Amino acid sequence: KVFGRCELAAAMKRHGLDNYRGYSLGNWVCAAKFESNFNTQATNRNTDGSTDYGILQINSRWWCNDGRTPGSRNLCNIPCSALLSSDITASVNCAKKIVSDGNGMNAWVAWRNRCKGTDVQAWIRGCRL
Ligand code: NA
Repeated sequence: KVFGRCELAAAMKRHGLDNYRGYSLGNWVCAAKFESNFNTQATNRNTDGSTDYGILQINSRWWCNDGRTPGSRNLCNIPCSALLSSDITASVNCAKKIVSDGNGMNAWVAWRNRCKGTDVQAWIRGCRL
């Protein structure tokens, strides 16, 4: 599913991402924009042979099982395919674990490079939340 910006904002808020670990909703929407362009089905291969899955490009190196990332962990205890569903519940639950790991949203390199320090409130502008 390709979410609308305000559609994804509402879904993230419903699932308790708004101000989770102190990150405002706009941070999460900005991260999803640059990770996936709001596409739940987004997959990208990393140089290390790990793969990033779903709206928040969660990495098989640590967080989900895809069976093809040698030496990897599955800390969200989920198949990486569950991160591609039209229902973002699994992505959000796993994102809560990632952002709690000690480096906050710096875990998402595209958040650090493209959202951090910017006017992230713009991403929820005009949304009925
Ligand atoms: Na894994």
